[PDB]
Amino acid sequence: MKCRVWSEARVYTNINKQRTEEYWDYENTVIDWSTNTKDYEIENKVGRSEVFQGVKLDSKVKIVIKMLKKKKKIKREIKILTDLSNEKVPPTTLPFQKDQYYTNQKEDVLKFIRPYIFDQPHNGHANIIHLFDIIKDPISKTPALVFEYVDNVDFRILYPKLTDLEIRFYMFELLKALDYCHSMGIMHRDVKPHNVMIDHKNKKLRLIDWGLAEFYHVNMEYNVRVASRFFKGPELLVDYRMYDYSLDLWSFGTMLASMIFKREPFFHGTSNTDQLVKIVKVLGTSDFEKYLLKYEITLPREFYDMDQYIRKPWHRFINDGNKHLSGNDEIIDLIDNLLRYDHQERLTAKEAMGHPWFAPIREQIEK
Ligand SMILES: Nc1nc2c(ncn2[C@@H]2O[C@H](COP(=O)(O)OP(=O)(O)NP(=O)(O)O)[C@@H](O)[C@H]2O)c(=O)[nH]1
Ligand SMILES: [Mg+2]
Repeated sequence: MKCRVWSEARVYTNINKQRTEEYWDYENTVIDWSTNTKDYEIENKVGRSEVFQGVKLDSKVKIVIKMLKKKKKIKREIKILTDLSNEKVPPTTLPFQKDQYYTNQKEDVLKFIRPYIFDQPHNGHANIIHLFDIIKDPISKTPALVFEYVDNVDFRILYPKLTDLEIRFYMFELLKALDYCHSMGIMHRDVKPHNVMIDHKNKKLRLIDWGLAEFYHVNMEYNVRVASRFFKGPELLVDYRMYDYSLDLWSFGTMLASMIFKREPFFHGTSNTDQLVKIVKVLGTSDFEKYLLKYEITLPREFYDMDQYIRKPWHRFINDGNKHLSGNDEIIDLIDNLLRYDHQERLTAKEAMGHPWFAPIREQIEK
């Protein structure tokens, strides 16, 4: 055990004690690869694995084919995708039970319970991309995953078009997706715009790319070489291995800050080490030191001691180009409560969905 001070998820702590090996033991599965002799026609490349849009030959429905180049990780991705899509009664559709939600009973962790929370059933399960098939090329034998197709527009093209209310709408959809996967005992670990497909005309959002996702097990020390540099939480950068779902809320917050302040990426590190320095230059060294002390973290071998930086208030990122998005107190408070060094302090997905910034979206739900 690397960690000196141990940490547990504030919410959804015991999902993978509630659920058994049949649910989370991906090592002990055997993949039934289906040779693609007649099922899927590959058309054009949509991104990059290498990812193609194709067609189901029977129904003529568009699908996505993700060509894989990592055997254990493939089994994990498949188990996660199937666990998420196959759950008959998603937990997030049932009536809210606060005592089954706030499951970590440290006194110091209960102070982070917010006075607001979204306490209603929701359809976040429907925002998880669906895996349709597991195939091999009939000639090359290369393995691939077949998915639901989304008519996406790249975030760099789409996001500048979105109004304040539209950003609120889609970020609420993303939180619903994260609340669902967390309720299922899964951390996405690579939340970023490239992994969020949006079909704007249909107001459709799907969280994709579950290849870094992992099952949350209490006091497990995880690999910190996950996420993507610009969205990596401080826990990854300082090698605090006993992290949880709250990693995804950091990534969410970074994505949100980028959208609201029109600064992409928001924390633009030139290296792994510099990524942390870029975060500290905003959140400040004082709270950084308090965080290292709380968990008794020693920085990884690449790091000199952190220099002293005074916190940069969020309002300093406001300009005439972004004030239509950043010029209210609610968004600043939301961002501030997501981008915290201490993962325990961050809003959970339900708490974030309850935040005042989402009031206009919540008011339109009931029909
Ligand atoms: N139009 C469209 N594009 C898609 C769809 N699914 C994936 N893509 C494109 O293909 C890219 C890569 O898919 P992804 O599953 O993230 O593959 P990955 O290799 O695991 N990427 P990462 O480096 O983030 O781990 C996406 O960023 C996206 O641009 C889709 O349903 N529709
Ligand atoms: Mg991706």
